[PDB]
Amino acid sequence: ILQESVLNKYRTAGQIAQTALKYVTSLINDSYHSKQLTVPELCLLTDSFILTRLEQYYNERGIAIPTTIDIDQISGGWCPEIDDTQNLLNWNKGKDSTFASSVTGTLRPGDLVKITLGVHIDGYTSEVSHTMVIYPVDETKPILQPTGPLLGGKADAVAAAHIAMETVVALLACALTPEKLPASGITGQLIRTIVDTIARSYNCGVVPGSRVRRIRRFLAGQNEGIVAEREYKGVVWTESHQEADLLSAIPSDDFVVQSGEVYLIDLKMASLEHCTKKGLVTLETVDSYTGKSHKAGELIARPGAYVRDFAQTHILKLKTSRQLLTKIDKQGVYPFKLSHLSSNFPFVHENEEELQSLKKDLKSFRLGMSEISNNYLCVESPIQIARWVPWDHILKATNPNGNLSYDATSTLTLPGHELPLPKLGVSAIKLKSLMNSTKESISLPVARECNTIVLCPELLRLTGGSKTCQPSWIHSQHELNPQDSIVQGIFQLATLAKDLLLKETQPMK
Amino acid sequence: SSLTLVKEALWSVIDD
Amino acid sequence: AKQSLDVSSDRRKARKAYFTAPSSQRRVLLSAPLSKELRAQYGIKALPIRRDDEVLVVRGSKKGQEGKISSVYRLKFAVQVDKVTKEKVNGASVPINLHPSKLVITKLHLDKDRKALIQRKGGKL
Repeated sequence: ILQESVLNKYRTAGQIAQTALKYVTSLINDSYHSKQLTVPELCLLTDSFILTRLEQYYNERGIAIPTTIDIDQISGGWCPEIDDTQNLLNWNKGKDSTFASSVTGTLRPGDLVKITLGVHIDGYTSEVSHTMVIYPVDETKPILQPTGPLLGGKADAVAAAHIAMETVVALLACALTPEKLPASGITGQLIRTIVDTIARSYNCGVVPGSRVRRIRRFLAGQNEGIVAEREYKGVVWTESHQEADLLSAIPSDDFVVQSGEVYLIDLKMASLEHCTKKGLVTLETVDSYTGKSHKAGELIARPGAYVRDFAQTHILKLKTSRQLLTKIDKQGVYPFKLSHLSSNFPFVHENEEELQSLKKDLKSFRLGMSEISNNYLCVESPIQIARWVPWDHILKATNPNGNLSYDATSTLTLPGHELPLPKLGVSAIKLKSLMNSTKESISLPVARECNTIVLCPELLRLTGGSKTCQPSWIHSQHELNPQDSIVQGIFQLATLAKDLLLKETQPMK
Repeated sequence: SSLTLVKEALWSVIDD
Repeated sequence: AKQSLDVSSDRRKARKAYFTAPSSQRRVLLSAPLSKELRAQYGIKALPIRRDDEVLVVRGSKKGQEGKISSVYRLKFAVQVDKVTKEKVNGASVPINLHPSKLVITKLHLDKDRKALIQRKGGKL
């Protein structure tokens, strides 16, 4: 229940995330836009910062989400270590120019950087993310605001992200008042309707992983793909909903939002300026195996985050593995890196010798994690790229057994027994086969926006704000079709929010 | 023959 | 009738040759006739089938259907066309295995070797 103890913990967990977001957005402008840090160097510095901040205030407390920096195709999972930088090169050495940013660590111009992170205190957690964008510099200008706005489909994506974010914020604010809503009381039906029509206006589809949901203590949705739950009220937009919208558990009907509750928003929009046609938007995993295929568009990598399934137990033969398991289970149920578990990781002072100390510890931790993973104690949080499939291949396909195809050597089970589209009787395995079975291997760029809110009378928005996620000014088109019900409602909502009360937590200096 | 009908309707929607 | 010593009228030898024919000979065995329009167009009665050829059925229960070939299963002595499938109630579709002697071609997939084959067999193109 929303006690003072609960909500001030939420606040002090949130604004740490806010100031760390400011730190990263600081550093990236320092590095690229200003007169050069790589992705994995940003990540552990951000986590060091967050823990150094956490120490001052406050027993279970730490990083829910390790800071993830997706670039231009990846829906989620990219957050590598310093161990893996040469490995990424000598794996992707023969591939082509795409994914050069994520491979090398140096970011390019026009590169759509989706940052995300989160922090938790006693199970009360706050996630946040922001799609920012790189654009080259002005040199003749004195102040050098960097030159050019964005124009294309990525601009579409950013616009849809921000607009969907503000609209759902306002909707969940009107959840307090059964009034101050255009009748054009609140339901996942309405939420999915307004966000889908925004996506359709901007020609940017919703990604399967996106959601809006309730939160409770220790139960946020940090994983959302591995661990299960019976009591989960919230909305998702996956391939089943895509096919249903083309036609015409997570129940959406018996769901009306109430006072005194904490919610997570997480929206992912994949742009369509090419593609030519109607088609599906699904996800494909990234493995470390160069040898499964010959094509150059594929990315080869190793995920850094893990999560451990405390239900299972197995004595290890290996001292290093058992010590690392001690270090793990003394942490919590949230995902983690190997760098988080170490002796010198927060970097009270920072030099090269401490990074070297961390690297040696990492060399031991990978050996421990080998045995901890060969037994099914810990699993990887997968790296997922958005990939497009036209309906032509799917409808012309041949699936000799539908609703019965497992994938049988997928290790997690829950991404195995999925059945994304029950109609047409195709499963994830045959969908992967069809996605690969075509020279229309079109991968989409994606934009991401994540916030945490709580309903008391005001909407207390524990993340976001204008300091945080002010958008990179851009130049998009398809800017919001008027002459419909829902668009009138959305504009009335945006005007009426200026009076509804939205409190917003500021970052820490 | 439900797959027949749903594929017919889906062809109808994607062709236009 | 037979007027050569090279060749045999032996059922056993002929059946053995058919059933142990390699793929290079199964290509020419699995030949399809052309429609009257394509016959007037080119000046040729038949061709060996291939993958991207549009085709029409004229015999069997799946008659009057047509589509482009999705596979040529030389091992099974058949071809797999799309839009001809036995749909099970769950959602599974299996292709019907057709023989190209029944099929008739309506449109071809033309490249240099196929053009040369037609010019060789006496096609005005």
